[PDB]
Amino acid sequence: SAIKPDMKIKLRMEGNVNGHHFVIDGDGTGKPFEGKQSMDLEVKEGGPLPFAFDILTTAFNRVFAKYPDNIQDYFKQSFPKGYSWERSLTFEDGGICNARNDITMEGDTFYNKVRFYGTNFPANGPVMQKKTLKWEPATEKMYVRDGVLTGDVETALLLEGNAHYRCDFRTTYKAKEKGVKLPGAHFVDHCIEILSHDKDYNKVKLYEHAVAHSGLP
Repeated sequence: SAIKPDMKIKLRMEGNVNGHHFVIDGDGTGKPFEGKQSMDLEVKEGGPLPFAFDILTTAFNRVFAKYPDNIQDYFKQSFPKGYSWERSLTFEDGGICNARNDITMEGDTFYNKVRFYGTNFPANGPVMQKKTLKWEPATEKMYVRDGVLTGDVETALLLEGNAHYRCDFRTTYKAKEKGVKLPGAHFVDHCIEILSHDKDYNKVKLYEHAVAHSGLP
């Protein structure tokens, strides 16, 4: 196994939300076999961000997922060469994001090249007015569509005032190695949490826990 029980994470995100440009660096560690990761994020350019930091957090690696023996782990079998993903986020008020990550490994470290583009957020909506509190825990549905591993999530951001803001995720995942076998359909339960932040979310500590399962107890 190329993947050790303790791995480091290095990340750079560039992107643009409603025309606002930004650059964010990440430094973290995780336990690929326990499904756990955490990381310190720092806004390097375009701070303070004029939108809700929460829209970005799922773009800051399904290698950090606890897979049982009875499900093919596409993510861990993709290393050392790595894999990339492409994701569409569709919000109920017409806000749309496209994100991608190209993930490589050098020794004990995953390197992440992240791009994030958002548009059509209404100026009076909760993203641009910074009204989000968190992502609700969710279940990703994994399946194969036209020979490509696909993950679907239907989930929501909790807002101030006991409201939810609905988002649909679709992610496609591709190994760089031709010949990594596709898994069968399955689920990934995940929970993402901001553990701490400073006044304008220029510095954020982010945590994710993910577990794969076949949908029974």
